[PDB]
Amino acid sequence: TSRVQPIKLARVTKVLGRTGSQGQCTQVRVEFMDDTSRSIIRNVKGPVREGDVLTLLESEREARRLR
Amino acid sequence: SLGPQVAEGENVFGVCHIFASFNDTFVHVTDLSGKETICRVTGGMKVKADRDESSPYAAMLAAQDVAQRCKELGITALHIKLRATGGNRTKTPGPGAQSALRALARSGMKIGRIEDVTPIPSDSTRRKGGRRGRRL
Amino acid sequence: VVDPFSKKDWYDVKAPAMFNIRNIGKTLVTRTQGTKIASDGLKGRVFEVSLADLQNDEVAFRKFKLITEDVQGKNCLTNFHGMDLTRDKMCSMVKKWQTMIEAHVDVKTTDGYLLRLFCVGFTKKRNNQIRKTSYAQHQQVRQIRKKMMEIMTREVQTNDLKEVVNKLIPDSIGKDIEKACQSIYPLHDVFVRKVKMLKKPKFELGKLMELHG
Amino acid sequence: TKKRRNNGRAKKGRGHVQPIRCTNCARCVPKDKAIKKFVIRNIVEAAAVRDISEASVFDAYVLPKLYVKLHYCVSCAIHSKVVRNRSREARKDRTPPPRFR
Amino acid sequence: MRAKWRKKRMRRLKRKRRKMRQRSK
RNA sequence: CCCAUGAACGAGGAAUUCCCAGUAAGUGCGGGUCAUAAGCUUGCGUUGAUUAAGUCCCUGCCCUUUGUACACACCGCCCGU
RNA sequence: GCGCAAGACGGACCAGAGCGAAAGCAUUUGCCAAGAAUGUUUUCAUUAAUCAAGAACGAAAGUCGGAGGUUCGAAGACGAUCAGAUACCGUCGUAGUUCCGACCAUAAACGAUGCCGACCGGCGAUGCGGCGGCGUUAUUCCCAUGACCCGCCGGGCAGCUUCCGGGAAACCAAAGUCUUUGGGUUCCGGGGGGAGUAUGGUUGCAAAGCUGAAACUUAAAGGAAUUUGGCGAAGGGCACCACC
Ligand SMILES: [Zn+2]
Repeated sequence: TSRVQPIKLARVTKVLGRTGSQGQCTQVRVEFMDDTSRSIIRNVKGPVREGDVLTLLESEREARRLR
Repeated sequence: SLGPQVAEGENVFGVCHIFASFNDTFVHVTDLSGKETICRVTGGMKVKADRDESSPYAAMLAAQDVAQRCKELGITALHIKLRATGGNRTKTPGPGAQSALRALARSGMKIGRIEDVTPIPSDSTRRKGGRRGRRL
Repeated sequence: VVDPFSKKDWYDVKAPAMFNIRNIGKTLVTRTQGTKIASDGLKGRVFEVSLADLQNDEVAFRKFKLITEDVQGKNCLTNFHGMDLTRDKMCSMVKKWQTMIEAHVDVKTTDGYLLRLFCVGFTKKRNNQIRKTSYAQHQQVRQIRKKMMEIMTREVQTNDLKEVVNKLIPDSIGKDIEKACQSIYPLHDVFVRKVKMLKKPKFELGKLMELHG
Repeated sequence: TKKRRNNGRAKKGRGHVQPIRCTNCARCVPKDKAIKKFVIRNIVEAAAVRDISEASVFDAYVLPKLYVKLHYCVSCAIHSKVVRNRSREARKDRTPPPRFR
Repeated sequence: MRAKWRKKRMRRLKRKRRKMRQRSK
């Protein structure tokens, strides 16, 4: 990497299905606060409501399946 | 050893030839002529396992080694000539090619044109195997 | 034991004058070690470059070849050797439910440069066409191929290399073929697929020096 | 008994077709009988396209695709789960399944 | 036992007995 | 019951058991066994949480489709020297 | 990376599209010869699809004589796998795979369904030829040509549906018009093994094709299809005595 990325914070807008082999992760749709034009799909471990916000070290990589 | 250009604004261009079979991978880097190579490392040179010669881990190791060698030489931009085994057999590239190209890009080296240089035939000779072929 | 990049030179290559950007890249070769001469091992090097890295803003998937034949010091001056196409574009235009037409012509310029003009052609379905097949008869394909051969032997025989190389840079021969063949069967994807060098004359330094200005 | 109205092929008035070779196996399956695959995909897949975008000397460069045609023997087409088995009434569907994804 | 190798064995037996008859005279 | 005697044991390898709210767990008290008698079992009561509102990856079970030369039902049938 | 030489093959365009009596047929161009279908207010006028004797063609493999042997590859050699491999798997490799001529005439040569002719539902498409008609295009005006669109006709490879009808059922616009049996005409089968075997003839350089029984033995061998069964087949659902 060798790239310094400032921390960007993002807000959930819709909950989706749960990925993972044991049903431990959750695919979810989350949108940013600084620029609400683009929305990203991320994998989150833990119980997630609709309405709260998230903390992201990166804002680039896409979510995927269990592996 | 070094190059006569300025190292502030502009960058130099070479080509990296990436062979990707199903049991080996190559990261071969030559000049823009394609004749004068500078450094060639293969995925079988970094792991002590004959079955693990074609993998993203060996591809990342070979890509980091050739990126370090090119940084000591001073080659700062590359064009990818990606190819599979080609020929009469299969044409799908190996699984380590994407990770090798990703690890070459992650070292801080510029990436230009990307094209597929698989030597596809019009119609080649008879392939390996019988009429029933290879079965198990 | 010793590293083999200490007795290595560095050279810069140049493109001929029909293009916009003269500087295209760099190469390197070893020093003159005894009977071997570094200029002798610098001749047989084909430079395979793209058109969009050679012009300012034009078609990117067209490609050209450059062969080195001029060196005097810290400079290599090339010439046209072949025009190719990217495989992704060629595989993108090829699709089902259409007729592919291919014509190859052997033709010579005014000077001793023997070319081989490969070309392709792909049919187009109309905007109100309800059918799916959209093929053509074999004699229609023969008439289209004859028209393509006489067009690409018309435009190379009359002129020299310096005009047809400048003509190959934009879509001119393809647009002429597409405009002429609208009456036989309307086809849209016509491009010169490959140009191959066949014969080259005795080497002359004056024409090569006047190539670059 | 006769399972299908045709014989798993597209030969009606020919009697002979040119044989092809499988990609995984080397079976000399006839061309009209084999399962033919035409897939399109990028040169590097979506796990690295952002890193490729932030490593280029160009601006908003479009990643090229890769084109390849695959010929599958039917044993290889079922073992690799390209095509599955169906019921008696569900076999009379020449249309492909819908491609939602 | 399918018919191909049964036919092959009958062919080999017939060839052996025909060779024995033709070389016995 | 009283006084002496004061070992192993420093939170435990591979492997494995049980459990979503007054729950697990730390504690005590009743009943059975009982002539003397509970480290067992069944009940009662006190204090009282961490995590989860999902999945078919592992361990099993159920169902649909397909194939069958099996119907003593694969521990089945059956080819040859 | 640059060129050189040899042999093989014509991918993507390639389709339930075309041609041919059947095997079979896919780079461009030229030469020779043939043919289905469409069109005809031309011509001969019964000259006919049916066929034992006889005759041509006939996938691959197999034999014989010439230069070639790229790839692949029977037999053979080697190394793993396995209780056991002169099997599956991998590395080499002779004869063949490639050409010209001389042979054999056997395939799941299969639409596992002879050929001609008449009749019997609908619909949507595709290939050829002909015909009719608003509109767009080869840039703007007018005609013919090609392209697209809307139909009709004739032949052909094919597709969807059914209480026409048939069949034992799978299924069939033919496998229908059949006890309410009869349009014409070649080959061919009488339970299952023995057995496509022995002998005789015939054909062939060889390998081997064609015709082809009997003695004896058995009460079964077979075709279609429904329910549990069982998969080293696929797809789902549930469970803190399964998991996170
Ligand atoms: Zn296969």
